[PDB]
Amino acid sequence: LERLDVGTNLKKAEEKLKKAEELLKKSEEILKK
Amino acid sequence: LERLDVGTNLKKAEEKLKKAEELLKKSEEILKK
Amino acid sequence: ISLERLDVGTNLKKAEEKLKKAEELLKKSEEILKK
Amino acid sequence: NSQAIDNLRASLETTNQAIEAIRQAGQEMILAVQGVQDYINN
Amino acid sequence: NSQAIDNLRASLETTNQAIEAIRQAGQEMILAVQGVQDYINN
Amino acid sequence: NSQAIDNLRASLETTNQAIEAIRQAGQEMILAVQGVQDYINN
Repeated sequence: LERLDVGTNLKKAEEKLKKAEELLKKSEEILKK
Repeated sequence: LERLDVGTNLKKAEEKLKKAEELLKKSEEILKK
Repeated sequence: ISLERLDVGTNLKKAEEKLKKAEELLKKSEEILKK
Repeated sequence: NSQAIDNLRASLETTNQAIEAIRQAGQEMILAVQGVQDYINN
Repeated sequence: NSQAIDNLRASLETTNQAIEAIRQAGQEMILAVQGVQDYINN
Repeated sequence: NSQAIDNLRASLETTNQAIEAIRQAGQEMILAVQGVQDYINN
């Protein structure tokens, strides 16, 4: 029974949004200081 | 047969993009001043 | 019952176009800051 | 530096244009996924 | 001009809030596509 | 304030990198939805 798996795309998307969260927190911290 | 319903996620995504639209409008009109 | 193929190409083509537009605008933003 | 201020204004306006394009792409992705759901169900 | 600087800071903090909203939209789109996959394989 | 201008430049540079990451996340979402469409059609 073959199956649908777009997991490698969704995982890379999740990784990129996690990286974007860290960069935004860093941007905010640069302005505050 | 089951109905597919990812409406809650798509609804939340729509709301967040509408929030971003209002904030980008605000940013553009501060910067213009 | 659908006998036709699924086609959301109109939406995915527009999404691609907007993300490519964004890529080139971000290069331009980077260029302006360097100069 | 007046010119440094001018350069930031020009860059941030361009950055905001990039974010608008990403926001519009997101709206298209939402339409695409709703299209897949409508096809499966209807 | 201190006022041009204040204005740039206000615009950029608001821009950062817009990007965070788009990032959260992207999280919901991932959940939606995983939902479509799980439905299809079920 | 020169330090205020420096902080704007460093912040905007970092904000541009955050936007690029979200744009890349978007490209991956397009590939994921196209993979769902291909699986359904083929």
